[PDB]
Amino acid sequence: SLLEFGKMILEETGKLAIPSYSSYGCYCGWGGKGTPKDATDRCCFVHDCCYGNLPDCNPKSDRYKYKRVNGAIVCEKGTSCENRICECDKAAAICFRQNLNTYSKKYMLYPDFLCKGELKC
Ligand SMILES: CC1(C)Cc2c(-c3ccccc3)c(-c3ccc(Cl)cc3)c(CC(=O)O)n2C1
Repeated sequence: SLLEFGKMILEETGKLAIPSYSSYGCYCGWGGKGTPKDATDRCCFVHDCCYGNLPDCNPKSDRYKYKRVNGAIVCEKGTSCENRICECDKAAAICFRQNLNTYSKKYMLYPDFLCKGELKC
């Protein structure tokens, strides 16, 4: 759920999910349209697609367990949905960390009309 995801992001990047990643670019936030603005926005695009492969699950509210094994994120065994949700989030946290160097404040609170184009999962 958003509770585990936010904790994961904070630990990984040092940034608070809200408002660092909740209204960033075209995909980090509600829905998404157009072409991702940068690497960080691409992370959210892929994350959005990852959740999209889980029709019957509820990523926003289903809680999973995870632990750190010397920095590494390890998803604990739970329900099938919980395991898959955790893997989606873990990937996003790592992706955000790998692209922290290009994170740009000009993409915070990005205007909707500037999101134009198409990109399929
Ligand atoms: C789909 C959203 C646009 C709606 C939403 C909430 C949200 C919260 C409450 C009620 C409605 C929506 C939170 C969110 C919430 C709380 C924390 Cl601690 C972190 C992130 C996040 C960031 C994320 O995890 O992707 N989002 C993205």
